[PDB]
Amino acid sequence: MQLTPFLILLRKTLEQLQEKDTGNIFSEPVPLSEVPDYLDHIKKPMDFFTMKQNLEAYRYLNFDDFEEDFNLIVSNCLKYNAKDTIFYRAAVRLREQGGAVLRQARRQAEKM
Ligand SMILES: CC(=O)c1c(C)[nH]c(-c2csc(N3CCNCC3)n2)c1CCC(C)C
Repeated sequence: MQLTPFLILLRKTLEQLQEKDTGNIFSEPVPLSEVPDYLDHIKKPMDFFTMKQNLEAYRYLNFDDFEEDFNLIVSNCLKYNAKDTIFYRAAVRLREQGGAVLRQARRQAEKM
């Protein structure tokens, strides 16, 4: 397919995913200065600002590479935070609500 419509769709999809993060807790990198142990078990931090940078740097050329980074946002938060926290439940909610956004976008991408 053609590059420009695909990037437009990824931009729209990323905005829809960010809208599901109502607390904006995934909008910028986890502040490593305030979480010194974050990287002890988190191999690759991810957040929506970094995703936007990657999108605009042409790093996402298929849907699965975009979805992989979204899945890291979720999985990193589930891994670091205890189950009884707001952050763990926020990642569950984002997995569910964002999963629906992504399925719809992939169906748009497949019609291109
Ligand atoms: C660990 C985690 O999954 C996180 C996610 C998804 N977002 C953020 C976040 C955004 S801003 C911020 N601040 C600024 C105010 N002081 C506290 C740290 N933390 C975290 C770290 C939370 C930890 C400190 C309990």
